Amino acid sequence: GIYQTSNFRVQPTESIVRFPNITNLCPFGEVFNATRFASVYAWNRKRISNCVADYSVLYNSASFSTFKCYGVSPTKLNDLCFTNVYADSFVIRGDEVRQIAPGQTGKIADYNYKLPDDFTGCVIAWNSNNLDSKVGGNYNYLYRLFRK
Amino acid sequence: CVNLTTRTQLPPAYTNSFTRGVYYPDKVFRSSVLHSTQDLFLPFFSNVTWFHAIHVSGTNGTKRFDNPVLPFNDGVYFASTEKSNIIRGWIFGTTLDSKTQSLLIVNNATNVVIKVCEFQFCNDPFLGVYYHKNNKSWMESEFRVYSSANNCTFEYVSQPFLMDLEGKQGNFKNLREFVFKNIDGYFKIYSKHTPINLVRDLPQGFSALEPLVDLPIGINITRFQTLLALHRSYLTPGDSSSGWTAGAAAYYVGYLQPRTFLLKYNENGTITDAVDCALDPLSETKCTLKSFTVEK
Amino acid sequence: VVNQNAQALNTLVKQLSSNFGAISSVLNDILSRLDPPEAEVQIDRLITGR
Amino acid sequence: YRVVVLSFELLHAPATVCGPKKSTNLVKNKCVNFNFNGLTGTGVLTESNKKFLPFQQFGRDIADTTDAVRDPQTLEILDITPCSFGGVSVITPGTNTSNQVAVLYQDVNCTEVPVAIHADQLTPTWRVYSTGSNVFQTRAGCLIGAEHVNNSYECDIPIGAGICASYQTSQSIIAYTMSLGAENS
Amino acid sequence: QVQLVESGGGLVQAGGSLRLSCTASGYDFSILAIAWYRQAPGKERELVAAISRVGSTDYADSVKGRFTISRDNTKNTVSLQMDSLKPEDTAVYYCNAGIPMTTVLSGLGFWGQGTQVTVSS
Amino acid sequence: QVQLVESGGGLVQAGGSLRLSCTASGYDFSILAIAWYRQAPGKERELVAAISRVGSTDYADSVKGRFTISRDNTKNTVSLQMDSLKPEDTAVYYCNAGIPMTTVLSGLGFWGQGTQVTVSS
Repeated sequence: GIYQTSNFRVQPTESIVRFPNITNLCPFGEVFNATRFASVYAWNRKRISNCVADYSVLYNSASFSTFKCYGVSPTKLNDLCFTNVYADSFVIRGDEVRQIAPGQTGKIADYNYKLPDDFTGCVIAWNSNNLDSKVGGNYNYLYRLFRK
Repeated sequence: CVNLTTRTQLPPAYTNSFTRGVYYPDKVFRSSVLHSTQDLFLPFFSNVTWFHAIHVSGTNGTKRFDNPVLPFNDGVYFASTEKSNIIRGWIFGTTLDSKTQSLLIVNNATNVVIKVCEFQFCNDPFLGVYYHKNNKSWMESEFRVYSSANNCTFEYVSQPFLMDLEGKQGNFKNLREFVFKNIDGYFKIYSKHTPINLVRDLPQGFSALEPLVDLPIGINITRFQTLLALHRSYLTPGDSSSGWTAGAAAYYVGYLQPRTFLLKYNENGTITDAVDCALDPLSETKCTLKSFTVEK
Repeated sequence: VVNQNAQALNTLVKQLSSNFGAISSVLNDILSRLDPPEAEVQIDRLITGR
Repeated sequence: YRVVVLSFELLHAPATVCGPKKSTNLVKNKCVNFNFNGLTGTGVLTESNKKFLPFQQFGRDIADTTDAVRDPQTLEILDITPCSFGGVSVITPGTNTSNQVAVLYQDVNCTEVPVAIHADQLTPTWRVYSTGSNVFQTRAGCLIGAEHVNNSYECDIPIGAGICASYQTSQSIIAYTMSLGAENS
Repeated sequence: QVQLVESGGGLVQAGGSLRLSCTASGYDFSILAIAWYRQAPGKERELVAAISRVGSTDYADSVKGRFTISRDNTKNTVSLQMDSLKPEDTAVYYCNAGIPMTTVLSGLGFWGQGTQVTVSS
Repeated sequence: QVQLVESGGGLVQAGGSLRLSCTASGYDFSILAIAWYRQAPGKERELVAAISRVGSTDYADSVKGRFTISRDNTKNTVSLQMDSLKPEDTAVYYCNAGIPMTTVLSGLGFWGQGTQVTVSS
């Protein structure tokens, strides 16, 4: 005779996930690769909302002297949607990069760019000698040192 | 931004909706299917309130400025038989004041302005178009709807409904249907456009309203409005008609209720017929058997 | 006879869309939206219904 | 040195800054777990001739089961079907006669049988019945281990669709079309 | 999206104790700060407690020394314990979520639904 | 018919505080005087406190200056606040309602069910 012994089932090969087009990718490059950078005392602010961000392409390039994120990994923070993201761009001396940190005090932090003790944002810093330096020197920046 | 003058008092007129007011409840495709859906629909052959915008030729005509304050309830169906784009938008909100956010939709023949802001919403808003050729062709300069704008919680822009405009007298050649709903803080706007050759009332044809706009706003809307483009005839070249008039147009408002509708999707996947299971015992029998034809 | 068999099969297949008191009628949705300790009871309700 | 500081704020307003948007390649004619805009399902995506309305994404049948979808990236319609599914039965003559058998996989083309079982079983025997020279595509499914013969005898073991299997001949299992009696005039 | 659900509350006599729980979903709980505010009928909303993502705690002067705050990251829950409750504490308590930018402390963060707490004389 | 339901009480250490509640139903609360009595095992029932319909309050000598009695007419609920308890106060407390003509003070009015109050040394 004939007996129905078991059952068989073809399993999914690997996977597939599909999502719609990329809508107005967040202008991270517009700030990171900005043609003009404001001074530290007048750091330029750009607002980011209603967009989809993508910074893995530049993050993995290893072209940044500092990519320090506080309270979260630089890539882990991607897996979370935010209400607003502000990009603060400026140019400072290399030895002054340490000064852009939460709770730090000094001539630049307390007078030009101050961050709170509780900080979850990211600080990215990279060399800019190829653009802010030339024969004869550059004298187009200012910094604030005295305040009440 | 105060009460308008030359206000004519007339009673509200009603008419029959027929089969108008059917929209695709969801973005799903079905071929040659009869699907029963329980949702906010406009009952077949329902009381739909009538509003006019017309001033008969000469001073003997009646000056009607229909823009009354209306409620929203669980949904609204709007219809417009029109020729000269007199109906230009809508206002939605609960208080219609700066205290809470309110929604504004407007079209100005070049762009669609959709905003969620807490305006003041003067008791008689209008656009006030000018037909004079002072600069050349009609220009929109008397926009008077809100005294001030502040705290724009959200704004949206889309392509204009254009289409175009033409100047003729007789039966209106454009009929536009829209369906506005609010649920779970989610504004939905379906719509449809068709050409007609009837002066008043609705045709007996059947057509479905495809979705157009969705807005994720958690407002607590409770009220409804309408926006007309006031026509200042005093500055019309060739014609010396004085005062402010409104071009001929008619618009109907109906109120959606929770009903079970048997929709019929053809091979194309577009609605071709509908049955309401509250009209007659025949419709109830039809949708209990899930068939548009029932045997003896 | 054909219609009776067809409608029986159709009702059996549509019964898969009934919550039967569970939060959802989709097994994967329950697994994703809930932890094992309560996903087990939700799946038990669905299993009893089906 | 150029310095950029990213500051994130989550207010009562809805979140609008994102960036996790994993989008893989499109695979057709292959059992896979597809996730289309949050619609998750296992099946075989295949190019479809259906014409959805511009605003229509999903697609369902009388049973309210998703049978079609629209890939958001490109305006294409892909229909969905179950991967293979099917039962496995063993056509075997009386063990007193012989131990060789045949395997019938219900309503599945013989191409997918080796994968529709995974072939990762006892090195002989089971793999022997996962393929071979004697593979016959019947309307009732795929039969492996039985030699199809153009002859027609009285039904011995009913397979289906007017096809029955027997053991007669080196005796071996054969599959044929049952003969509905002897011709007479 | 950020989702908070408040639970607990109820009616308690003077001198008793109560507990409120806030369940979180739709985001990463490890990098967030969460606070409790309260509002009474005819009274403005005022802060009750706050806890950052690093376990730092802050209380109101009106409740400092009586209320205790904790957060279980594994369960993605935030618990407030009230001891020596007094009638003035009767109010609706709201769970607020914010990135620790003073955003949670400023009351501009996400909001839930609230839970009633009543303390009799 | 007059109906009184007692609630509250419980076990408390010496020097603690509690509250007893008497819910009234089935009659006009605005024109009735309500009192709290107590009785201990092997002892005779005695008056603890009384409040008339006009807010006048009376207390027993052995408890005067320590207990408090009040009534909410909107909720029709008579509250009895216990402060500075001692082991001698352990007893079952009863709520008695009667017309303010010494009927309630004489213990001849309606009676409820009683609530246990225990004070430990």
